[PDB]
Amino acid sequence: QRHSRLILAILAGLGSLLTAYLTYTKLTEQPAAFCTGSDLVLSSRWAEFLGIPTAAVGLLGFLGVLALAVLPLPLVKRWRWPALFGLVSAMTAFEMYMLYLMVAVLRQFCMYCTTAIILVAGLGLVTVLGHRWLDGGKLAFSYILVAFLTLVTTIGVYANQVPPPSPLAVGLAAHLRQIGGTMYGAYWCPHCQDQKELFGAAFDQVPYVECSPNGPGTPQAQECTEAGITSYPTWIINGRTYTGVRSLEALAVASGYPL
Ligand SMILES: [Hg+2]
Ligand SMILES: [Hg+2]
Repeated sequence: QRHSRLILAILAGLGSLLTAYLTYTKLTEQPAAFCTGSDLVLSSRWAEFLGIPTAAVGLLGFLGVLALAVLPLPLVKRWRWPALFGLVSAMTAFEMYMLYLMVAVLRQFCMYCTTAIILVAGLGLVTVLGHRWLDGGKLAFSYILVAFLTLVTTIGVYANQVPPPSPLAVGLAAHLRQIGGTMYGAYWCPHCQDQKELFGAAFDQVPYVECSPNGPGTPQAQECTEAGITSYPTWIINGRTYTGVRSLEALAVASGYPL
């Protein structure tokens, strides 16, 4: 109701728990190549960061705030209320990029993902509202520092996630072009993107049939059903149908390209 850091502690609970959940989800997942048709944006790319699940990155942060909201008072007097600023600010930086992706690049809504953000959104709004240097503008800057320092790392670490496209990719793309080799799949599907990852620069050459232009759970485009496509990144290469992400390695086998 008024001036209370316990309100942080609570929101850190919910943050922690939800975050712990999706961690246990991605960790227990039974992996797949096709994605015929819990959530898709949730097990997109990005959801895995630096080794650990992004949920886990979320975890470290969320219980990291919980502890500081609760651990005080000797051992760390001066340091806890700003350390509690630096972590929440850094979470806000990360929230914004996730939110960005969600809205802008993935274009799909994820209700676990929105929750997490709303939670952090709140984690700031409360953390903002302490006595806070008789309201200094040192925040304004301090925030802009930490926010921006994070968005160079986060955006950095995500762009360094995708590996430099294989040497094979260039030829295998322009070959599949020749021998009619076609990839049927949905733009939304994490794996139709997974396959598109492996080719990279080269993918612009690869014969691609988009199957579901208008989102998930809406009629699959006509070209696809006529070729009997039932899952999402299937390959029709010379009468033979490969149902699932294949390596550049294995597509070169299936397509006659000498590896
Ligand atoms: Hg060829
Ligand atoms: Hg695709």
